[PDB]
Amino acid sequence: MQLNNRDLKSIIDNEALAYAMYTVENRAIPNMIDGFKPVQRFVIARALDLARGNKDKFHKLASIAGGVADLGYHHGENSAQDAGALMANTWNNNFPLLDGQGNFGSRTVQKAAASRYIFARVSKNFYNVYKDTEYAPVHQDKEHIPPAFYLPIIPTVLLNGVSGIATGYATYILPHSVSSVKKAVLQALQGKKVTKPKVEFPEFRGEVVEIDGQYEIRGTYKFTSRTQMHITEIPYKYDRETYVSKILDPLENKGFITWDDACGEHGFGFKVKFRKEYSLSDNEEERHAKIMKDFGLIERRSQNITVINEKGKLQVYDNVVDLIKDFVEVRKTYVQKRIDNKIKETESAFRLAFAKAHFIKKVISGEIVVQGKTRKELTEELSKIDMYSSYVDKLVGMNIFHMTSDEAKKLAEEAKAKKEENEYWKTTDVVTEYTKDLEEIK
Amino acid sequence: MQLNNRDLKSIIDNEALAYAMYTVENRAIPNMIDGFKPVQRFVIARALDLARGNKDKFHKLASIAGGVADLGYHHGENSAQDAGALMANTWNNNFPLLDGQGNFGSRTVQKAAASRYIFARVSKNFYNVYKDTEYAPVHQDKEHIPPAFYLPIIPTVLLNGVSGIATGYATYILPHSVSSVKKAVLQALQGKKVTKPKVEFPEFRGEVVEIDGQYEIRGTYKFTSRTQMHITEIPYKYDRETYVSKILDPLENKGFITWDDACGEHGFGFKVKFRKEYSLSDNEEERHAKIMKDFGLIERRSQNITVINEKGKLQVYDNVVDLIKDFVEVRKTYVQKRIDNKIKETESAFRLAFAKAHFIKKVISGEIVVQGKTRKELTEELSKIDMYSSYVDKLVGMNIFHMTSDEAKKLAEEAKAKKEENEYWKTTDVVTEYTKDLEEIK
Amino acid sequence: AKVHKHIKANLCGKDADTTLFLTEGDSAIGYLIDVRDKELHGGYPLRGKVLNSWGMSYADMLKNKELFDICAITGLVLGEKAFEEKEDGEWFTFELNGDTIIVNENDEVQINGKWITVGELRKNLMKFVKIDSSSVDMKKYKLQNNVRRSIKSSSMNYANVAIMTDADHDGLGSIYPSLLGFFSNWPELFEQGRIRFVKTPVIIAQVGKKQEWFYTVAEYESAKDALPKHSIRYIKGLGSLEKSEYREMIQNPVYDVVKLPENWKELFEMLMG
Amino acid sequence: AKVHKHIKANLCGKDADTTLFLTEGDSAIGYLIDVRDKELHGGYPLRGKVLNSWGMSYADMLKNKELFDICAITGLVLGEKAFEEKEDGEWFTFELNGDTIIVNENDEVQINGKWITVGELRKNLMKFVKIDSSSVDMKKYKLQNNVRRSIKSSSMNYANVAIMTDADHDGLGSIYPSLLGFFSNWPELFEQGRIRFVKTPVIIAQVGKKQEWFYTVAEYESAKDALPKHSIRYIKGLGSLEKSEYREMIQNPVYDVVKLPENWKELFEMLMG
DNA sequence: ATATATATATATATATATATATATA
DNA sequence: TATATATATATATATATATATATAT
Repeated sequence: MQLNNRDLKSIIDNEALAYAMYTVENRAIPNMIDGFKPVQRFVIARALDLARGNKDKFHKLASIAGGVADLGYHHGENSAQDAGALMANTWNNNFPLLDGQGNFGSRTVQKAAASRYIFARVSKNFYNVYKDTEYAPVHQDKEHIPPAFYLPIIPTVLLNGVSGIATGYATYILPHSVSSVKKAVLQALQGKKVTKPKVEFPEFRGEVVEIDGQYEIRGTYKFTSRTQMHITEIPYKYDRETYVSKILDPLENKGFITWDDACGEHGFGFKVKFRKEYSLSDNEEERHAKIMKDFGLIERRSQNITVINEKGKLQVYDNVVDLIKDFVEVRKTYVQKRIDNKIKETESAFRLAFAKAHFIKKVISGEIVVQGKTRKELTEELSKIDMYSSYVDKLVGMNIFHMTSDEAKKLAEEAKAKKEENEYWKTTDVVTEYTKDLEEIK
Repeated sequence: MQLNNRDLKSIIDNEALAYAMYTVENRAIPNMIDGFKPVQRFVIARALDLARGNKDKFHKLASIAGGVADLGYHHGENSAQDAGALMANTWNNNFPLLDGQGNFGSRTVQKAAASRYIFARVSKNFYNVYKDTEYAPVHQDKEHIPPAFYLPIIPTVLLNGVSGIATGYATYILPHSVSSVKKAVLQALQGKKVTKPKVEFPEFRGEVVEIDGQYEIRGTYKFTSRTQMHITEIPYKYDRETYVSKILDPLENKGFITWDDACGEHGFGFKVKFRKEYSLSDNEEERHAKIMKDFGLIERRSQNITVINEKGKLQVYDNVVDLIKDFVEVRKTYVQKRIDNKIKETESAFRLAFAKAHFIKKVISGEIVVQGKTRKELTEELSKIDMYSSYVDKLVGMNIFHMTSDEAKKLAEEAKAKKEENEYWKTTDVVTEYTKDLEEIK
Repeated sequence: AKVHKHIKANLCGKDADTTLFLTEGDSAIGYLIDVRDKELHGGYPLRGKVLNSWGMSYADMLKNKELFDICAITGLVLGEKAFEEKEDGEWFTFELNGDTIIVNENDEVQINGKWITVGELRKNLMKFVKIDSSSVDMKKYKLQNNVRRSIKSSSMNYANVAIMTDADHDGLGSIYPSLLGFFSNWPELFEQGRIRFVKTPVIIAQVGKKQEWFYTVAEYESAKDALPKHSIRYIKGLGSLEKSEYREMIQNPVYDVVKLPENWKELFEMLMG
Repeated sequence: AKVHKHIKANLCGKDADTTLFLTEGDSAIGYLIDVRDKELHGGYPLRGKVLNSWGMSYADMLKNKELFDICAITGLVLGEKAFEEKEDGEWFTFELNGDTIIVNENDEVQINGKWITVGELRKNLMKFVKIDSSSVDMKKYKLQNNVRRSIKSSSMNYANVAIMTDADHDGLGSIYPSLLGFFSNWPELFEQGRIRFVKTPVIIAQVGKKQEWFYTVAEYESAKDALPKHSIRYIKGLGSLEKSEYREMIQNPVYDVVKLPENWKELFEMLMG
């Protein structure tokens, strides 16, 4: 029986230092590298677990969200359901990481079906841009089966567009076009001046202009008569449920306009006819300004880049350029790590293939006789030769057809191919490889 | 554009017919063969899915219950949680099929811990009896991944002890000893007269007797003075929560007795002090009857064998003897099916091994030279000889060390072993195989 | 007034073959917006469960928001006939596909999935036999499911109503029997085959680049052997339907047109009561 | 009266070191029944989080079932001293483990996990220095955690009270500090360290056939490599323990004997809110 | 043409038996 | 008095690419 004398201050400190670990694995701040909030990281890891065997199979969203609790996600399965539902569509993401089969929503109506009906899988975008996932850092919490963060080759934190409001901190990033982000990353890699990546919202036909840092996200319209106008786009912040109930409802309530729906397969649409009681300014600029202000067609968005570095700390950036630079640096280090491990692995593979080719050549010629040598009497004989130091377990134990004439040459060809691969991996740097992985995004 | 003419009768009847298929997978009536209610079958199938790899790994009960919805279980996860919790203990089961790691309850307190804390896995009992699973019938519903029923060698429906009440039907079976059930099965299999298997409850120290068909389940007790007795067992229907609050508490309220708890590792116990108010009968039999009636030591249980038979219908049996007889008949059918398929499988295996041994013995002497030819050249050449018809992909394609002298005999040894296995599986009947499987239920 | 979640069709309220879709849930209404014919098809989402309404008490069941919105959209009002039929005039008989059918000069005939006026059929070089009204068998006329009286004046905003529910929500409570019980307040809709039900396929089989839809599991089980190599998807709800399949099912719909039996007033009590 | 869920001890209410276990959940109480000894260890299960007990009327706390049963079992009553200490007498000072210790003739000394009377120590041939009461440092006397006064008369049924809760509920809700806030109404329990809290191991490592218990993750990570081939299991709660480990933890317990700081009243209005 | 989307053959890391040493009541 | 692993060892099988090919753009 031990009688320790822990004080109440230690009790309070230790109890508080578990709500400071229960609200940090659920911090709605995207990681700098993979752009994943922890719930999205768990969903992606679960969808990668389910994608083993058939990458193209669509798994139920209920299954994907129910399997996250076994990977170390200590929050509800509804959170994983909603993360997958918002992650598996195309209207909300420039570069969606999950594919979708079912009704995942649209810009018009932004709610997915029940998680039991909609199916999802990791898209070709994920496998295209998320590489070196075997070198991703292991989490400090050993119950966190997914890594500390994944390793995309471009800062996916900008592509899809994040918005996280937490206690004491808030992040807000606008979706950037994939091509501009790729070009900025290439410029940072080579060492050139990085041009500001342009903001491009997914499935948005309007226009975005940068003024004083703030972004004017403006809808577009076209006039068909003196009193008939056609709204052919609205700002990305709207959906038909809230556009009608915030802008068009008061307008038709005051008798200004009469409108009918024109939505469809081509986004939004609202044909509008004005009334006499709604005065139209004769000046073109005044009319355009009052239409833009009256119809909610202009929204201003301010970017607040609050992300979590590779060190696990909270970092705030003024402009996305330095985000690109630091991400390029850390991903450059990880590509170097991949370079080194691949160098050693291809060297070992080349040595093994060379030993295999030599053994096949000698047994075809007849130098090494495998006839009438039992099992633990030829193995130690092979162990004597230097080339077969630790390869005998794999050298005698390979199939018989390797000893024919056709596959004897095929083994030497693979030996030379592995030697060439080793030379390639030991000649290039991070610049060359991080570049080569960059032209395989489109 | 079609226009069918449903008449609100094909609507109402189909709506009621869909509520039928939803209640034939939730009826609390065990299948006569495997003794499984559908929820228990889904739990067992899920725990078998998780037991791939490490069979001894304890999986969380929350994981086991959450994985049943993907196997075709359309009811809640709490149902699977409770089914696993009740299956995985030893107090409630004479022959448990799920193992346990944690607080799964006891007879004293019949409540298991939270499903997130307790772990479970399929026990060695399941693999002992539940065999021929590859020959279990495929369910008519293609979303029912578990089979129609499993195939234990003994009627597990009697061992653990089932109790369910359905819509217009109710089942009630008493837990039978594994040894008596196995002996009855052997008697039925060999054609002898079947003795009624005796009823024993798991972790029960009392006695059970049979009069007028009903079972008198009595708890034992012992006296130590004229007013002091030690209750050393109570009927299986009680727990310390209800035995104290339904017998001992009323007797305390009436002032008859004063008692103290004695429940321990061994089981139940309640030492009782008798007061002057509690009248003591001079006659020993009158005193014993008064004790057995006042203290709730007597429980009478009536057996109502309502079991879903092989055809999928509801069959009510008069006595467990006929259940064992019909079960032995249908399991005889399935053991014969296994015998036939194993005959056809081991014949092909024997001929493949014989072809392998012949090829090795020929290439030892150089009859089939592998050097100087191509893989496509050798495959066609080997396809010419009669014994190498579908084995060429497995004949040239087996490892090199087979062409030694020691491993050239381990192939002939396996050929002889497969010939012996063919003899054993083609000269024996369902009787012998069912007998052999019955002698491994220790 | 204006119903919020309702999606008004362009021709709604006119003399056009409009349709209203009482889709289950608010998620599929977006797919409807994407795929609907803007001129004809309307729409309204049902975000709940059994709507009761068999207990009557018009005021009590007008408390439900969904029922009130449906009444506002469709133009239906409880206790009043949905539409007034044309006055009886001259009766005519013709041999339609070898079947003798007795009609009147102002009914509509369902031919090949389309409803054609009596005058149009007369103008289409079809023989018509004039028969005195007293010599017309009303019992035979009422039994003809391919003949419906032409509407003289209608307060209905939509010419049809198409229910649209999930296959997983059948038997375990639903809105289809509940919507049927609500729509029974105007039997004239069923007499003309107005209230319908879009048959969502239960199994969608992808035979290569083509698709075959099976509306019952038994149909697929019987037809799977003759099918070529294919992969199937269990469509347990409208949410599991892709937008292309949703459009193929909206633009080419198959309707289980509910017909009231001789005892509809009694058949709705055994389920809801 | 009597408490239903309470499990009495044989010597409860007598002069013995009987303990009452406030298990979280009704499941762990069965393991307690199986592994406890009948003489000393009692027991009572707590199902959920006990309601806050800070800044509330005595009637309000007496409404709660769990708090009322705690008061009934422990012999404790709100607003009244838990026990009355012996009258102060002659003061004696000795040197224990090279440290000067000042006690009375009726005090308890905590040596090797056991409380030994002053009279027993005097009978153990240990030198005692008689010191006048006016020349005794009370501040140093009250700062010794291994010295406590012997109780003359006590209304407490159990000598000690042990808390036993799940390890995944320490911040994701709270059951432990709420119990501490309730027990704070009798500070004399803490001044002698009556209120305790057993340490359920966080990681149980099976080194072959033996077992090693790690009470924090950091200790296991530090000792992970020095350990031999072993398997571990995260003990996320009491229900995750087997009966043998429960017995090894009850019969050989380690106690976080909580101590009230100089401003515990102010510190309790931090997590309560 | 332009990927690209499917079908198809290959090494390899599990799941399953495959043999057989290790020990608690 | 048996136990129980238990540790290499096979194995066959379910994978994660590599690549041939019909294909829409």
